[PDB]
Amino acid sequence: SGFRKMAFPSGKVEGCMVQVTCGTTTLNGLWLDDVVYCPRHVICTSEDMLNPNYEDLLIRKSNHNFLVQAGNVQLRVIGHSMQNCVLKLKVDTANPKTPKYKFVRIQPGQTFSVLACYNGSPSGVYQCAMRPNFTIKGSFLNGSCGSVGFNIDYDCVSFCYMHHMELPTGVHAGTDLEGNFYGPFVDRQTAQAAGTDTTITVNVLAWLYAAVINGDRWFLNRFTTTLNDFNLVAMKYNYEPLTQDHVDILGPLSAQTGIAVLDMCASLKELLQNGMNGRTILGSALLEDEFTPFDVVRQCSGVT
Amino acid sequence: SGFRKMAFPSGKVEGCMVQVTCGTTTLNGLWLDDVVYCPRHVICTSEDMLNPNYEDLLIRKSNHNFLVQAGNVQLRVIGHSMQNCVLKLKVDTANPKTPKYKFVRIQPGQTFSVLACYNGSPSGVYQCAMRPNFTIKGSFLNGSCGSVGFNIDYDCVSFCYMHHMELPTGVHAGTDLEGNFYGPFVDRQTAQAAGTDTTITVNVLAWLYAAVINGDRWFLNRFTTTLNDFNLVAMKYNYEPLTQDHVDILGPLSAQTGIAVLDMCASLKELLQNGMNGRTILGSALLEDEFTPFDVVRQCSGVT
Ligand SMILES: *[C@H](O)[C@H](C[C@@H]1CCNC1=O)NC(=O)[C@H](CC(C)C)NC(=O)OCc1ccccc1
Ligand SMILES: *[C@H](O)[C@H](C[C@@H]1CCNC1=O)NC(=O)[C@H](CC(C)C)NC(=O)OCc1ccccc1
Ligand SMILES: [Cl-]
Ligand SMILES: [Cl-]
Ligand SMILES: [Cl-]
Ligand SMILES: [K+]
Ligand SMILES: [K+]
Ligand code: NA
Ligand code: NA
Repeated sequence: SGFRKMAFPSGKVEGCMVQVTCGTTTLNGLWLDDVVYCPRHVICTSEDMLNPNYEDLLIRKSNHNFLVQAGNVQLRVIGHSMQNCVLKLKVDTANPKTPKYKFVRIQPGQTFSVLACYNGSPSGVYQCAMRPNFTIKGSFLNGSCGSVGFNIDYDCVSFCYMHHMELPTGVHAGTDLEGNFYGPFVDRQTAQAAGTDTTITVNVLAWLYAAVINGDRWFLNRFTTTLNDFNLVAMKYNYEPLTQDHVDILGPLSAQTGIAVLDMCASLKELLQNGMNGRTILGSALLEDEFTPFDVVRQCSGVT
Repeated sequence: SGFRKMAFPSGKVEGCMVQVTCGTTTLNGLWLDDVVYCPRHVICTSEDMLNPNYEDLLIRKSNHNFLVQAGNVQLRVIGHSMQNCVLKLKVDTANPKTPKYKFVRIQPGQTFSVLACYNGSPSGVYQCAMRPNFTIKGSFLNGSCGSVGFNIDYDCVSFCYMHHMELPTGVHAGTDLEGNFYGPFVDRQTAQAAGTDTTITVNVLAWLYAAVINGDRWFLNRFTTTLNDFNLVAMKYNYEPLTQDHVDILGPLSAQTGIAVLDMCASLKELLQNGMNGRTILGSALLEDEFTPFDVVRQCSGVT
């Protein structure tokens, strides 16, 4: 038993990280088959980043202006093109460690593992949720751009995120692997708002079920509620509305615990109104919303 | 910026996990050079585990009674021996993916990454601290034994933990890679006490410095204190005593922030006495003690 925020094993993705340098700017690239993917602001100087015209900047760059380094070795860049906010560098060598992979655009509320890298080398791995406002709460320093987010299913890596920038609130923003930002953001160093960050209600309920599965049961109260009545509570607290789709997704955890989803909703309502009175749930004094129902099921069933 | 619990990249350790089966019992083994390391209770039936005589049980086992599987392939077991609570199986093939490695016995308060595995296959990675009472708060199900804890320095994996059991409190216990338990525990399915779990004071202070580095400063008060006066506070709350060795270890974070260590101690004292009044520090409503000063420095400096 026990319940922990846990990332996927990172080995398949470590084999795909390279270093990309253009002029003075160095960042990380993702090397799959004979293409290296990286954020297009690798072509910017510090001044450019304030207000970049990426088309005009890129037109001054040739293949040989991109230095791509895999460990000790230089890759030869044989072509380049910009797709939305990502740059694709064609190289003369297919990555021999390319795993089976696909590119996915993930939904708000879903989670993924970040392999944080600097200079093409992995530094650590942690789990993030795509928030409903399309930001993530990561840990990123200068040089971390091009670090990627991913999920594993069996032996297929599903890449879903590439890191580009930090917002004034300290949260993080990036694109899918087609270079399209999650959220309303642009890759320019100007102040940008993500708007109200709402709580992923279905995830909090999955985490409460995780707490019950692991013996934490003090917060279970004697009430039930309805969906419409709960959502009137939910929206007062900037929680996302709960739907029958969410109820069904929670079905298996509801069955494991014998706790109806609407019974758990009433338990959540009283936590929202009364707080936790200094108690803890799974070692936290906040309600946690970055575990999906699948995250709870896979952790509590030993999926490999 | 941002601060997250993050594990080391797991790729070097994934290449060392195998499956070990003896009779009906299956668990994980660590394959380095021509030796596989695993918990000795792989030789027990369910009944044996209640009160095992490991010497007598092992004497009924021959090399061919240990099935060791690396992916699809069987390894041939050419010898075996018990070292404390671990079994060493000599195999006829050196692991071609053996990384540079060593075995270390870690100190209470230090952290490490767990690569949780089932059936020889990695399932996820998370960070743990060796608590002062020599338990860890992990996430482990049946079949997870032989999962290992490790740290990376450059390209050397330092293995420090192998998983063996769960205590009645839900915390976890295991050995170093020489098979010696951390703590007073024995590998028998009988109720065992770990005793009072005290808080890793130097780690809480490192985490408060991490909070300041990342812009969280509301808890800084106008007081200072002394070591002896703080430790009178510390011991009332089951915190570990703070020493000049800890002060010096915190030196670099103290310098980064301009906050004297004893000033931060006085800030901690008021948090201990008054609580957090519903505020949060680095997104937590508890004081976090599973980040070492080195963990904070390495995260806040981009070490790879
Ligand atoms: C890519 O490595 C970088 C990641 C920033 C590093 C600071 N924390 C991060 O997540 N991205 C940028 O520097 C980005 C470049 C623009 C052309 C989009 N600019 C940026 O994020 O400005 C915010 C910022 C905050 C704190 C320090 C530096 C920049
Ligand atoms: C090795 O896979 C296993 C790990 C236990 C799995 C339950 N959670 C764990 O961490 N170890 C044992 O089953 C251990 C074997 C003895 C010979 C030491 N026994 C054990 O941990 O008993 C506690 C327990 C708690 C909950 C379920 C099963 C066992
Ligand atoms: Cl665009
Ligand atoms: Cl965490
Ligand atoms: Cl022993
Ligand atoms: K209820
Ligand atoms: K102070
Ligand atoms: Na897209
Ligand atoms: Na030892």
